[PDB]
Amino acid sequence: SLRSDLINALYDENQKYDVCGIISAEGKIYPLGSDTKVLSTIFELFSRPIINKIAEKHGYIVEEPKQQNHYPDFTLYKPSEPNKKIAIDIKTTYTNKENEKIKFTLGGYTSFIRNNTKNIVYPFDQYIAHWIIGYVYTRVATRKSSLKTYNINELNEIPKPYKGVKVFLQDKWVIAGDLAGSGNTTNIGSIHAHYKDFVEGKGIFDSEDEFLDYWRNYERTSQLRNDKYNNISEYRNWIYRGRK
Amino acid sequence: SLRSDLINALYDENQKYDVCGIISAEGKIYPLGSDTKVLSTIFELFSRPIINKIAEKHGYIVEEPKQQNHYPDFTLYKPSEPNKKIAIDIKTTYTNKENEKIKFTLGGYTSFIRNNTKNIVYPFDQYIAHWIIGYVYTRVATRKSSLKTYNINELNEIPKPYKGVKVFLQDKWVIAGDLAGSGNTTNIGSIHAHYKDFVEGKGIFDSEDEFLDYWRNYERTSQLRNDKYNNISEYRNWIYRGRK
DNA sequence: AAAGATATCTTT
DNA sequence: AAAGATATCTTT
Ligand SMILES: [Lu+3]
Ligand SMILES: [Lu+3]
Ligand code: NA
Ligand code: NA
Repeated sequence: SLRSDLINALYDENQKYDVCGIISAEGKIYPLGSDTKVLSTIFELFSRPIINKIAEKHGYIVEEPKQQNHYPDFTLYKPSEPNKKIAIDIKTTYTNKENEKIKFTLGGYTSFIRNNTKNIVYPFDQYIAHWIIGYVYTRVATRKSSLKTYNINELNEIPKPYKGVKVFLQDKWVIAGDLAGSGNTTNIGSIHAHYKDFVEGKGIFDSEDEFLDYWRNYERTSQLRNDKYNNISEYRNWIYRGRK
Repeated sequence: SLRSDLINALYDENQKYDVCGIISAEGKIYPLGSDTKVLSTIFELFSRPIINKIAEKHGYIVEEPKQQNHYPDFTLYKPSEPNKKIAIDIKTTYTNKENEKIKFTLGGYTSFIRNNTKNIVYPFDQYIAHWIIGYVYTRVATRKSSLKTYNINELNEIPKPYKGVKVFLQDKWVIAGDLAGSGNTTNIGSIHAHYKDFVEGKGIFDSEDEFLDYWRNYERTSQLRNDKYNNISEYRNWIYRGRK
């Protein structure tokens, strides 16, 4: 399938290639820093050609946002059924030591999740799937030889601010949790779990409908949630009481 | 000086070199996307070696943050004068067309400027200067050819999602304005002005003392500010009224 | 101008 | 777990 070919290609690329710098048109190479913003950007850029290649091998049109701050990173559709769009969005987190539990921020719960055309490239109801490409890496403190510049013949001497990168491809709803992933920026939180649990899809929601209803009716603060619901057990009880 | 040599080095490097991709150790190149996060990341990485080079020339130790989400990008100090630290922080914004007005988010006003040890590498009172390296670029729409990978012999063929990059170095207080640069994340706003106004230092504060006091007593929402002050004129009146 | 969007982290 | 930090943008 498109999905299985895509993760196979991302999984293979990550095994075979290690990003180590930014390069200029005249051949000068600048190393990577350890800032979380650095690595998320690097993995996103690493993923773009792979996503496109696989999409094209399956006959899908590939579109990135035209406007800044619109979800998703990639919209795929076949021109013969333009209202069965696939959203693919790339997310990154870290571990301090290899294979500890991780969590992702899975997008806002007050933008396109509640408003069909808000912060989204196409209307939300044109998408039939929402895929997360998730990267996890183990952090590595920078070295001072990371403050030098390099030429193409020194590529293997450049220190990398990361190790143990792993990648997965999963549906957003499947890995969604019941606790917000941020406060002032009102993000959906993923399960808090090991990498394997994301691969295997060991989530909490019964259905994508239940995921959407949970996060459409999640209140923004602890005080507000306390009289409605704060977790999935309380939500399922709120539902049995008749959404009171 | 450290300052004059740094700005000269930053101007010369940006004239000379155009970043066009990320490179793997195996030699494969992945192009740049247009996302705002991408360019900011690339300009920061481009700047690191230049900052370290000039700082070392002038006998300054260079330290980047050890923890994520600490200001500033670079802390410089002479080993003999560890209580005269210089903060150098890199900021980026865009224009749609060449030489439009720009504005910057100049950091939080509720973290280190109100709590000496909050979200900062060293205590705020150990810094005697806060320099912004500001980057400005004009956006260029991405090409479909930004979705393939390239080799080291194709560097000039890679499309770039920017043009017209300009850089300045200025004191934070000098370019600061009186209107927040963000809402929920409570950032100081720069002046809203043309590039040369940043180079020349055409700000609104009389002194760094006035800059600090203004942003240390700025309330977080319009409603709360309407009984206090919303702009520099209203702040000067608040001072006259007796800081009440 | 004001506020809440973009992604992810740390603090409490 | 809650909420406000990290940088910058768009919508109001
Ligand atoms: Lu993205
Ligand atoms: Lu920075
Ligand atoms: Na790799
Ligand atoms: Na350049």
